[PDB]
Amino acid sequence: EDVKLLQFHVATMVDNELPGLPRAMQKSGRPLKSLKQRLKGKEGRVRGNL
Amino acid sequence: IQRRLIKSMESVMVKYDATVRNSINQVVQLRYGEDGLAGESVEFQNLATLK
Amino acid sequence: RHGVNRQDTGPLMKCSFEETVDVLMEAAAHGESDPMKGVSENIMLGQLAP
DNA sequence: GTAGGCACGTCTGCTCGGCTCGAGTGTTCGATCGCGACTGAGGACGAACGCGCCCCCACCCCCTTTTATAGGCGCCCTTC
DNA sequence: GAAGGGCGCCTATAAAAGGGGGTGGGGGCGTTTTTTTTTTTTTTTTTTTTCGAACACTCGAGCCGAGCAGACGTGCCTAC
Repeated sequence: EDVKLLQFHVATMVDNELPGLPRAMQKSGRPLKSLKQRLKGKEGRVRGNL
Repeated sequence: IQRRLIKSMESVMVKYDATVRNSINQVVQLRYGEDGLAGESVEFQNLATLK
Repeated sequence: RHGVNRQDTGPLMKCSFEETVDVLMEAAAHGESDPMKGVSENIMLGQLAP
């Protein structure tokens, strides 16, 4: 179970929009902004800042 | 549509031997536009011999 | 998206277009080398573009 | 020395197993123009949560009685 | 019955000593089950322009190879 939980947490650290998987959240219920999301879209590092 | 299009073609450019090549240096055209002329210096003209 | 990525151009160009993390993961995993020959890689890196 | 008949060998075809093919169904990705520019969302941010309640243990408290001292008040009883 | 009066107990302080009790603090088990059949709802199901393929997977199917069996052909034994 710990391995399953660890595997989930490190995955959600790198990518938080995994298909068929619950998403990381906060007390606010807002989805966590993992490293993939930070890179991905128009507001992401690749396009938005870089 | 415009962003996707620019994003493809961006690295194509006419080299100093005047063959047009992209980033990995593959040849696109042997002469740019098949004659090696500039687009802002052309004009419409009538061909007399089609009379 | 699925066509431009089949091109034999360097990996960093392909990241600059919609694929972001995924093309980099595959680029790292195969161990490909990016020759900084094209316009985008040079502008992102900051040195004078060709 | 020789000819006919029974068993074994040769040949071809049918059955089974093995190997590769696609219409279909599924997943699963992805992006959804540019920019703005205003505030102000400025109160939060209610959800925090039990996850499910379970036992073992540790430590501190309540539990009577004494007497003086006094307001606060609940209860019984007579009068209304 | 309603109401005012009189009597008496209440809380604080103290301070001790034995034992029952409580709120912990922490660990456990991660259950399974009793059912209430649940807040996990259908977001919007879509209001659709929906893919847009690419890729994986499904399930079936057909050609082809080996083995088997009978017909055809050959090999072996017996009788005049």
